[PDB]
Amino acid sequence: MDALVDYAGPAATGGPVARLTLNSPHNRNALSTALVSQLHQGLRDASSDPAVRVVVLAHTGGTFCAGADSAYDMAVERAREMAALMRAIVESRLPVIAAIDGHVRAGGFGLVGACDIAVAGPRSSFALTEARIGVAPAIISLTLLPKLSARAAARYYLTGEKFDARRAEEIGLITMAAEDLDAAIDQLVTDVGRGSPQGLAASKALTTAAVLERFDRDAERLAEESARLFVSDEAREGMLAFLEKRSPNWT
Amino acid sequence: MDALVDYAGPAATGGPVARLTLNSPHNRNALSTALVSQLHQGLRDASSDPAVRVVVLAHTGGTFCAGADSAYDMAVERAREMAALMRAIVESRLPVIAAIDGHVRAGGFGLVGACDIAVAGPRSSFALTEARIGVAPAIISLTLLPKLSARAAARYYLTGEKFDARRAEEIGLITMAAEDLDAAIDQLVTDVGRGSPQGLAASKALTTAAVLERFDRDAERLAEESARLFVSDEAREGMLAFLEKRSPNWT
Amino acid sequence: MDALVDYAGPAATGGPVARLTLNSPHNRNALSTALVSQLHQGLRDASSDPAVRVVVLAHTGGTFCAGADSAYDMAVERAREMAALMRAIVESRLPVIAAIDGHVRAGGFGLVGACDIAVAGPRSSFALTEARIGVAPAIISLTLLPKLSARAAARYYLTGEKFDARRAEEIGLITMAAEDLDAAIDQLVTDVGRGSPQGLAASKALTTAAVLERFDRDAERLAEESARLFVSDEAREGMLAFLEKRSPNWT
Repeated sequence: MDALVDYAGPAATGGPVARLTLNSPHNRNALSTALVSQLHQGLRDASSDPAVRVVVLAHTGGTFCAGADSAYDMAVERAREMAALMRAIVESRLPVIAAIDGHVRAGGFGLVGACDIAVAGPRSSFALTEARIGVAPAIISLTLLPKLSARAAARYYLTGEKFDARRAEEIGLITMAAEDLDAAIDQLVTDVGRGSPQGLAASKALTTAAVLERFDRDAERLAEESARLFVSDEAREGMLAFLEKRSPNWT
Repeated sequence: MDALVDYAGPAATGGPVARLTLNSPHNRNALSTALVSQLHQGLRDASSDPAVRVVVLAHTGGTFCAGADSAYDMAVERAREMAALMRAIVESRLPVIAAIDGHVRAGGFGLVGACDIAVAGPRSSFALTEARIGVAPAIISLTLLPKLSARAAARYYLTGEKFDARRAEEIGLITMAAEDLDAAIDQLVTDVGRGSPQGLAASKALTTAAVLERFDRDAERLAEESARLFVSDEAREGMLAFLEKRSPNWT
Repeated sequence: MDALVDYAGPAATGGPVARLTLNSPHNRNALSTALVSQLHQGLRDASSDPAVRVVVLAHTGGTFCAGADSAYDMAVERAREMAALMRAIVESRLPVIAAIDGHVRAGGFGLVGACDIAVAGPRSSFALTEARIGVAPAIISLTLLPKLSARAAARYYLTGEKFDARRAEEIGLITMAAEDLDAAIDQLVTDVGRGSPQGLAASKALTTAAVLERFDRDAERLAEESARLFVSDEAREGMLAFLEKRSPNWT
């Protein structure tokens, strides 16, 4: 297996499928510049092969993805880079299926939201704790707000509560909870692979049109907001309190 | 009972209700030119009678509706005709309730989506197999995408899986699953009939405004897409493989 | 406790929370001019105090709120006043949580819809009987249509059926049903209060942007519709039939 993203095509998978595996154990599969570039190239390699009709986005280790790896300039570019990665997944001719069995935090939510189908197993957990450190889930709203129920987005954005796979299915964050992740993915890949390349591309595009319109309207405004919050006084205190394990001064 | 659509008014139903029954057994209640014209006239006859406050859309046989009955010109007009029928149901002063106890495929989904309320019994089944024959659910998206959960539309458009009445209720395709269809319809008709003609028309229009805006933006573009897919190379192979019972060449 | 709205701040609540209690027992907590003015002032007093990070909207008695307390001019202004109260809740820097254990009717639905989070206990009931008296749920659509499932809005607007807390959670009208209301509110207030003032305000605004756009487009048109229906012939007969306990003449 390669690092930081491994590619396995039809000759290794035994089907009309490419598997892209996140494999960066040193930082719990964080969204570094190198990992992001390697995901763009992997998606391109899959689309270029006429034998591929579907992609699986998988991971090694106990965490699926825990988020990001003057200060204003670096923060605004990090946000734009997250939007461009999500947009590449949404624009693809190929259906993309997430295979989750581990923790999901921060920017990781944006990957889960961008996939067409998502399945999670019994080790999985989810929490939106942005407000507790002085910020907000701005950029990831591009794929979360079209898919979560209204009442669930408002609850979990404001409470920061941790929840499981069953709750994630109920609210629209994932497609299905499964005790046997491998068996569920194998069945979904079999059924999607029955579709023609033209039929799958056109059927996907019907479901993504409204999502791409939201990116056109809101991506730049949300990137600027993300950066303003990152360099603020309350964000500095929030992160400092976390690293020292004390409570923040507003409490 | 008349063919291809039967009309029963208040003097036969014993209430402030008209029943329109699909009755074309030779082709499993397919959407022929004649059946479509007779549904338009039935909806007009119901609205014209001041004693009618609600319509039930019912069927004979084991199938509710299984879809459609140079080649480009015929295909584009078939798609526009489907949009106009759905739009007539959505624009009516009258609440329209579907009574389903049988199979639903292709264009049949568009009728179910257009109704204000829908109930399905224990013989019912649903499957979106468009991609498996080289096409997409384009025109029917006008009423499916405003009502299905986001995760469910993406799953079932891409997998082609068959599902039951209970699953259809969970995802927003129908209002309720019922073991006794006749008892559930009788109760719903009693409760809707308590409303005044003006109150029911204004209450319905609040819920249909966003749907009619989508028709204004997207109906023509979707009709042109439907026709392009119908006359394509992959669509020809898809239908030929089905009729011979062999697998299509992309597998 | 004060009438018609009581205010309790951090020194009385023992936390970073203000409680606003509806306390107008003579008319079952109806939306009078005085009660509405006192709610605006209470929301302002909470936002002005830097120690407050969340608001609870509570009630005395067995009813949460049962709705409204020449004729055209009075009706159009009543509708605009309802929209402005809902908009004040939606625009606030503070998360607002409803605590319901009683009946909800008419304009009361608009308060429940405007809150960010809503919890209801075992005495609660809900019914949209507008069509039965010749009118429609026009103004309250501003907060109900963004949060209810499509199939549920269409069903309950047209049937007038009564339903409970469990059903209200299923359809998106509330966040959660609870047997012990006080215990559930205490836990939610604890978790929200962990967030910073800036983080909570920015996280809320992401979820309210689409709602405020709907107010901009539709509030005035909906206020004019409300007033036209109020002074109509069918509305006069509907209310007269109710007060005499007879059936209306359209049945």
